[PDB]
Amino acid sequence: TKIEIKTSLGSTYHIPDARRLSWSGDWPELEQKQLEQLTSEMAKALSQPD
Amino acid sequence: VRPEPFADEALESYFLRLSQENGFERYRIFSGSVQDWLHTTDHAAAGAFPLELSRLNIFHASRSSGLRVRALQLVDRLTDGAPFRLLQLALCHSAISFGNHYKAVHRSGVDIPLSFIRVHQIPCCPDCLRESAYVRQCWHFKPYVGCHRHGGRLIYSCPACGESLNYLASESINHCQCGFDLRTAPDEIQLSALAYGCSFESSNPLLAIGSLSARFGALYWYQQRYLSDHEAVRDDRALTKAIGHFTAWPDAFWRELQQMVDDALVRQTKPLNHTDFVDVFGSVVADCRQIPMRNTGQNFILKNLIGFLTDLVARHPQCRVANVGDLLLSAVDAATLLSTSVEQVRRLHHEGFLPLSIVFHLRHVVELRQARMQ
Amino acid sequence: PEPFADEALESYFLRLSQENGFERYRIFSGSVQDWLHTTDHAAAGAFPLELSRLNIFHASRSSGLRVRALQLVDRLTDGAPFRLLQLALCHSAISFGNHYKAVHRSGVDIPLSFIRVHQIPCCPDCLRESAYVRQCWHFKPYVGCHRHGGRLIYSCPACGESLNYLASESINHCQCGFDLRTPDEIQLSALAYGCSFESSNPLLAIGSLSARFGALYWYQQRYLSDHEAVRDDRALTKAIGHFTAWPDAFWRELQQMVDDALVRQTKPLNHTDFVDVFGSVVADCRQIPMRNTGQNFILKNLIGFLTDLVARHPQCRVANVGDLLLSAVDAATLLSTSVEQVRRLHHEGFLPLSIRPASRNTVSPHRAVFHLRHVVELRQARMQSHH
Amino acid sequence: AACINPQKIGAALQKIDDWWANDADLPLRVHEYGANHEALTALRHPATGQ
Repeated sequence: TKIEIKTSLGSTYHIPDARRLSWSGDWPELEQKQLEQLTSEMAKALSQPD
Repeated sequence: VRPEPFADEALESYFLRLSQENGFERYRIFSGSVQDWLHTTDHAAAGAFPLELSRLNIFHASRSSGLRVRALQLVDRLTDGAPFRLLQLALCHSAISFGNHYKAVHRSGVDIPLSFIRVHQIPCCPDCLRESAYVRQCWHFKPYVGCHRHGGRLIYSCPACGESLNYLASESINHCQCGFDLRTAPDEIQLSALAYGCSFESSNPLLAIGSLSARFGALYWYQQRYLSDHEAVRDDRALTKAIGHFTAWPDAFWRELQQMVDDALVRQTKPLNHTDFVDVFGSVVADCRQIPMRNTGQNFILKNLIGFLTDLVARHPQCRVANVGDLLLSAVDAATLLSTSVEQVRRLHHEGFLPLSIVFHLRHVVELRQARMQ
Repeated sequence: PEPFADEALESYFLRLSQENGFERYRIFSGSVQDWLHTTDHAAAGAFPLELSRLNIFHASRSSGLRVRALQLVDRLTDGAPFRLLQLALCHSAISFGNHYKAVHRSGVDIPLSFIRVHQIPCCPDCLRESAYVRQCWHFKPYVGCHRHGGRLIYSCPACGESLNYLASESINHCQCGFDLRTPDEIQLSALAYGCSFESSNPLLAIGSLSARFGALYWYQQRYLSDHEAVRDDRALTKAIGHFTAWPDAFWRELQQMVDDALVRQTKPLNHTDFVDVFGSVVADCRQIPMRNTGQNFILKNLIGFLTDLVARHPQCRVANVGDLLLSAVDAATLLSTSVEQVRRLHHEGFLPLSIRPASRNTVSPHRAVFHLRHVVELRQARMQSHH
Repeated sequence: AACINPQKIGAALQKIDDWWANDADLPLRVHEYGANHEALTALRHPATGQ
């Protein structure tokens, strides 16, 4: 299963294979990183208006 | 396609050996394959089998252990030639943890208090690894300092170079990541190394108990009362401290108890008959519940406390002024010293064996014990 | 008179009266009851004279007052507060299964039904050495004796006149009779007075006496369904042979009824009650009074079996054995814990509930609701101990 | 065309409640009473004060 995400701020994220990511555990490299980047955009969406 | 099984090894070690014998290069590749295989027959079981080695063991799982066990059984079944359950190779939560005495894990008949389980580094022994390279179970228990074979002194936590050893973390049996071959290169430490198999010779010390679960119980009590670790990490202190304590015991136990109650008299500001048993004795009675055996022949700590208490009261009979022996005990405390239940104590009050002080006096309990319970 | 280590309470008292010369009825009434009355009125009011009536397990509610009377004797006879109380038979605090009455004597509890209330026999070969009615005769499961050449306890009709020592209180001779100085399995059945065994291969050959008693009670209801014919010796004599192949026979008895039940099936198995197949064999495990697995060997074998049964029948599209429903009181028995603990275990989510109840209602302990395979797995996973 | 309902997608996203009983397990769908549909129970029952 491949998952692709686009946002209104111009970002694109790519998980080449979604079958291996657990609730608890350390994600493989380059994937852990996109989790941080997506977390940041959403952290703003949830907290600052307009 | 199974390898030789051994009776003394950890579950994690078995799995590493098992995967390697099938041409898998790394654990992550093997476990990847297994987790996917399971999705062909039972999806809930599959969701219960993690990919990383460090969390493979059962004791790690809180409410999903049910499914985890099932998953292990499916592995046994699908791998050919399976006369032996792997369930005999791993830790489970033990039933004695109710009431929060302490947490403990069970393995094939022995309960191990949880605090004695190693976590971050794993020692090993080269004179055993050259003969057969697999990890022994006993190496996970803190008390086991020193090998009981091959001289065995001074077992390391760091093989060579700049790195400590942890075989689960680096996934490797013979070599560490800097490439050192782990297999290449006081006298009393043995008194603890033998916890491996007990196997003691007849001797004077109190720790001459043949029940392994009780031997651990005894070590835990000692650590909890004397080697408090307010100030330090206890790598092996027990080897020089516990052996003596349980050897000078005919006196050492009485001196401590005798001092404690005399010391109590010095500070006895209040009229003694309103003072609790615990106010003087510091709950040493409750601690007697930490040893897993209830019969007198194994629980020597309680046995010696009764000795002491009997003579303590016996030197202090009833008079016009509150004195030793007029301390108060609950029905739960009397029940503990009397080796009975609470309702039975209530019955003993109700039938007139002993009176209520408002709740029982220590003299009442020792006298009732000597008088009716032999 | 000093007590014997194995003496009955009534024997000691009879000897005491006689030793002081208080041989006749009237002085037995007197030297006993009137003296007690004159100490205090309660020691007598609680004290009927007839010998059978004197023991605690014959008594009603006012036991403490009867005890006070024992305590007066303890002073008069230069004793100790529990010198007599170690000998008396009292009400057990333990039900011994199915609310049965059971009787407690200093550590051993014996079910009410095994008390030989009438026709106490005797063994002349020991009575000639120390004449006092001894304990371990009052037991139903006890014919013959250890030592003395064995043979039979000389039974009630000594000489055309039924005998006992309570309606006629003499030891060497009784009523019209004289001084009584008058098949190789029962000497094993005899060992309810003590155990004393070595090379105990059978599962009935080890342990404390209370367990040894419970095992026999269980055997009897289950295989001696024939109405009592006071074959007190012969009926129980066979139980030992029965257990000699137990480790391999009990399972077949259980297997037989899985198949006979299966062919009579009327509903899909996942809505079938556990009880419909196994016939309460689980509840019977409660007749031995001990709770833990290492001592209650009947329960230990039943669990062994059920674990294997589940293991050879994994989950698939069509329901099968192992999906049967248990009630709350059944899990409590298999899990070696009290019922309230199961409710707590449910509340924390360690196990699922399979039947949806109606609103504004409650599920009672007798309702069948957990799957067998779920209980077997949970127990292996988090209920083990050093027992 | 075949579809998945809005709230069915939503129920999956917000399943991130594992703050009870000091035992993480798997997370619950956020609910004022801590409902657990699989086991037919409730983790934050009013009786607990949680």
